[PDB]
Amino acid sequence: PTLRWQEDPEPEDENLYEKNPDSHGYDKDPAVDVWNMRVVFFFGFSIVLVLGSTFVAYLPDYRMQEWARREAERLVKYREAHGLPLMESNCFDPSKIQLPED
Amino acid sequence: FLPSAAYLTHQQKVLQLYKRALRHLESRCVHRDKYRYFACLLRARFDEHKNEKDMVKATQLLREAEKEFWHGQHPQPYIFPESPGGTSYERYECYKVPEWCLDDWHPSEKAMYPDYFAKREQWKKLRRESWEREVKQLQEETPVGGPRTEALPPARKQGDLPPLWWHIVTRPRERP
Amino acid sequence: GKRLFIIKPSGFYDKRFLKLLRFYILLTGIPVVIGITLINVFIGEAELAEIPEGYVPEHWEYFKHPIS
Amino acid sequence: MLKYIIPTMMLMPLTWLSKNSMIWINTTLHSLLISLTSLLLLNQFGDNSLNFSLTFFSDSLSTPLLILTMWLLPLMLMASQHHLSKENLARKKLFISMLILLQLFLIMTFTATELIFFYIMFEATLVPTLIIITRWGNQTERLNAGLYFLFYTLAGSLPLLVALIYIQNTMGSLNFLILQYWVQPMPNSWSNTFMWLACMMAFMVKMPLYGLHLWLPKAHVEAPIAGSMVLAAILLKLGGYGMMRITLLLNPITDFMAYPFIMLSLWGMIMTSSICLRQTDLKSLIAYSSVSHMALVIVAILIQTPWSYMGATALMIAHGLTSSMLFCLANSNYERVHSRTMILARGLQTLLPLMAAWWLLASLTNLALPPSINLIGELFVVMSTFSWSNITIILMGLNMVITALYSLYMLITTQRGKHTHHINNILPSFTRENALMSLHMLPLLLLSLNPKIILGPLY
Amino acid sequence: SFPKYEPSRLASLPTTLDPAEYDISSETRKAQAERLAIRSRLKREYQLQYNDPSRRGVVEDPALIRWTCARSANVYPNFRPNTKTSLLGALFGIGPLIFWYYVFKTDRDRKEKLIQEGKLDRTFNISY
Amino acid sequence: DAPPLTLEGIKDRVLYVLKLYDKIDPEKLSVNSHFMKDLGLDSLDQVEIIMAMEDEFGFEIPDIDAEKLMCPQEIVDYIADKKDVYE
Repeated sequence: PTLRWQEDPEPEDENLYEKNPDSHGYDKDPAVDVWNMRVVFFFGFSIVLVLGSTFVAYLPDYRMQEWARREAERLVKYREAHGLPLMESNCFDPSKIQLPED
Repeated sequence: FLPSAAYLTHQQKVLQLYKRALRHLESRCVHRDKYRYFACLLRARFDEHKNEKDMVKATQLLREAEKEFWHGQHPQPYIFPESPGGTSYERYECYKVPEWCLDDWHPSEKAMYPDYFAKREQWKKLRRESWEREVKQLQEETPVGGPRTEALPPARKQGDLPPLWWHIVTRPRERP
Repeated sequence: GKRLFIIKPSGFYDKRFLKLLRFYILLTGIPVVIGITLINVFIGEAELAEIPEGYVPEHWEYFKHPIS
Repeated sequence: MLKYIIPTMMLMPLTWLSKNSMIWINTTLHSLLISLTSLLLLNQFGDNSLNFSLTFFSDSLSTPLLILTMWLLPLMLMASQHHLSKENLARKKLFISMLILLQLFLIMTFTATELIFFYIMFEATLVPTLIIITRWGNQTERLNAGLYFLFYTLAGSLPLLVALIYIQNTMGSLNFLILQYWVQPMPNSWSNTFMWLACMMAFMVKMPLYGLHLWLPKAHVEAPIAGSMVLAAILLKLGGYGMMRITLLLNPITDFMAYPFIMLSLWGMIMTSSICLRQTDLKSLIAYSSVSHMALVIVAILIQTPWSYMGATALMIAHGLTSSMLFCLANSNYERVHSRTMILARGLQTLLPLMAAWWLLASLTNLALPPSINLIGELFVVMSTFSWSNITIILMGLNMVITALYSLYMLITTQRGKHTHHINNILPSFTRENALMSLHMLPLLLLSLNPKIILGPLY
Repeated sequence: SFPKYEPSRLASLPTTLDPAEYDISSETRKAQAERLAIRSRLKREYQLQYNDPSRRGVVEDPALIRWTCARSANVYPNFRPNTKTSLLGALFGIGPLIFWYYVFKTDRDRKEKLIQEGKLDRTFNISY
Repeated sequence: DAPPLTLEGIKDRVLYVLKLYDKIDPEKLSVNSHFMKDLGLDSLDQVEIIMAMEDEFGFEIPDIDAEKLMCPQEIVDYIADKKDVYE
C-alpha cells in the first residue's frame, strides 16, 4: 500500500555501436568524432610525442655534464703535469681557519 | 550431490567405489596382464557375497571396503588427459570464444562471410520466434509450487523446440 | 566436407587503432629523422677550439651539436 | 612562468563561451599546446635554480612534476567523458572549468617560492577535488569519502601554518634561497620537536602515513576518474614535494624523532602490501598499492641520502604514471561490467585481445620489471636503506616479493582464463581507451631510454 | 587396518568415509530433499533470467553483491570492544613495530659507537 | 592433430568391442539390445563395459552417466556428443 517514489526505470544500454560501427570512441556526432581522431592523433603522437623524444634526445648540457667531463680531463692533465697529488684534501685553505682553542 | 535426486542408493555408492577401485588398480598395476589377474580377483571379491539379503551387513562391509581402499590407494592415479584433474582440462580453451559474440563485427567483415551470417540471422529469428508461448506455458504448466528437480522435460505437448536450449545447443565444438 | 568456421572475436577496431598509431608516429617520424640525417650529413657539429686572446663570444656556441 | 599561468586563465572562459559539440576539441587541442609549452621550460643548469621575480622558480624537484601535471591534464580530460555525456552542457562546462582551475592551482603549488604561498596553494589544491568527488562519485558514500578527505587534509595541514608563521618571524622572509642561506640548526629542546612534529605530521597525513591512511581508499573507490587520477598522482606526489621542500631546515633533530615515523612506514608498508592481496573491489587494490609505494617514499625521504632523494623522485614520477594508467583501465572495466567487484568480471583473453596487452604492460611496470622507472626508484631506495641500517633490507625484499605477487594476481585473477558466459555485453575496446593507453606508456618507455632528466636536484 | 584418517584445518575429510553418514534418519533425507529443492528453484530462476534474446547486460547476481557489501562496509557495524578484540588488536598492531624498533635501537647503537671508534671498513665507503 | 570420426564408423567400433566380450553372445547382438533388461547380465559387467569404452576412447565419462545408458545406441550417441562429431 506504499511506494515512496515515482521515477521511471532508467537508463538503458545505449550502445555506442549498433548505430555507427565505423565510429570511434565517444558520442554520437559522426563528424566531430573524426575531428577528435585528428586532434588526439596529430597533437598527442605526431607533434608532441616524437618532438619531445627528439627534444630530450639532445638538449644542452643538463646539470653541466659534458662541461664537467672536459674540465675534469683538463684539471687531471694539469695535476699530472705539475706532479702535485691530484685532489688534495682540505678544499678550503688550511691556514685560513680559526679553531676555538681551550 | 547430483542433479537427479539427493540419495544415490546403496547400489550406486557400491558401484562408484567399484569403478574407482578398479581405476586405481589400473594405475597400480602396469603390464596389464597382472592387471587382468588382480581385476578379476577384485571381481571375485565382490562376487563373494552376491546373495546378501541383509542391509546392515552390506553397509558395514561397504565401510570396511572404504577403509581397505583408503589404506591402499595410489597417489597419482592414471586420470584420463582430457578429464578434469587430468593433463588437458580445457587445454584448448585458447579458442573457446563464446557465441553471443560474432554479432559485433564490422559490416565489411560481415560482407566477407555472407551465407553463414544469413543462416545465423535466421537461427536468431528462430530463437526469438519461439520463446514466448511455448516456454512460458511450459514453465508455468509443468512446475509444481516447488520445481524440486533440475533435469527438465521437453516440449512434448504440441509443436516446436524444447525449452531452455540456446546455451546448451550453441556451445563451442571442444576442438576450436 | 571437413573444414570448419573458426570463431574469432573481432579484428577491425584493434587493427584500425594500431594502423592509425603506426601511421601517425610515421607521419612526423620520417621528416624528423630525415631532417636530422640531413643535419649531420651537411652542416657538421663543431670543432674543439679555444677562447682566443681577448674575445668574448655568445652564450651559445659552447655546444657540440648544431641543433642544440 | 607567468607565460604558463596566463594561458590557463585564457583557456578557461573559452570553454564557457564554446558552442555545442565543440567544447571537447577546443579544450583538448589547447591543453596539448600547453603540453608543448610546458616542455619548453626544461632548462635547469648546474649550480643554482632557475629563478623568476619573487614568486617563481624551477628545480628538478619541480620541473618533472610540473611536466607530469600538464601532460596529465589532456589524459585526465579525455578519461572524463562518456560517464557524464548525458548530463547538461552547463554542468559539463562547469566540471571541465573546475579541472582547469585545479590544474592552475597545482601549477601555482609546484612553482612556489615561499612556503606560505605553498600553504595557500596547498589548500587551493584541496578545495575543487572535494566538490568533484562528492558530486560525481557515483556511489552511496561519495559523501563520506569527500568528508574524510577534507577533514583529514585540513586537520593535519592546519598547524603547519602556525609553524610557518613562526619561521617567518624568527628568520625574516621565506624564500627557499634565504632558507638555504640563513638556516641554522635547532637542537634537541622540546619545542623544536613540536614544530618539526607539526610540519612533518601535516605532510604525513598528506602522504598518507600508515597511522592515518583510512583517508585514501574511500576517496579512491568513490570518485570519478579525473579526480581519481588527480587525487592519487598529483596530491600524493605534491605532499612528498612539500616535504622535500621543508626538510632543508631542521636537520639535527630528525635523527632523534624520525625513528617512529620510519618504523611506522616500514611495518605499514608490509601490512598494506599484504592487505591489497586479498580484498574485493578491484579499484581499491591500486589504492592500497599507492599507499605502499608512498610509504616506501616516506622512508626514502627521511633517511636523508642523495641516492635516496634521486630514487625518491624517480619512484614518484614512475608511480604517478603507472597508477594513473591503471586507474584508467579500471574505469574501462567498470564501463564494461558495471560492477567494481573483482571476481565478477572474468575472462578478457578471448574477448578484447589487445586491451589485455595494456593490462599486462601496466602490471609489469607495477611489478618493477627492470626497464621500468619504478625499479630505478626502488633500487636506489634499497641501496640507501641498506646503508642506513644493514638489516632493514629484509622488509624491503619482502615488500618486493609481495608487490610482484599482488600485482600479478590482480592480472591473472580477472584477466586470465574463462568468461563467465553471462556477461554478453562487452563491445570491442574503443580507440579512445587505447589512445589513453598509448598516451600513458609511450612517454614511460621513451623516458626509460634516457632517464637522466627525472632524477633529483642532487644529480 | 588404519587409524581412520583424522582431518585437520588443511587435510580435507572426504565424503567417502565420514563415517557419520551411515546413520541416516528420515529428517536427514528430508534435509537433503529440501537442499535439492532449493538449488532446483534457484537454478530455474537463474535459467529464466538467463535465456532471453532481449537481455543485453549482466545476469545481476544478488549473492555476490550481498557478499561484497557484507565484507566491505558492513563490518564496522557490528562491532564491540571485548577483551579478545582489544588484546588481539594491541598484539597485532604495535607489537611487531616495537619489536623491530628495539632491534633498530640495537643496530643503530652498534653502528654509531662502532664508527665513533673507527673500526669499520670505511677505507672507502663513498656512496653515503 | 587431426583424426576425424564418423557416426557409422564409431558405432561399428563400439559394436565391435562389445562383440569381443566373452560372456555375451554375438548370436543375438544388435544396437537395440538392452543390457540389464533382456541380455540378463549384471550391472557389474555393465560397468566393466563402460570401463572398456573409457579405456579405449581415452576420456572419462562421468559417474552419473555410468548408471543409465544400458544400450549401445545411447552409448554411441553419448560418445558422439562428448566428441562433437557431426557434419
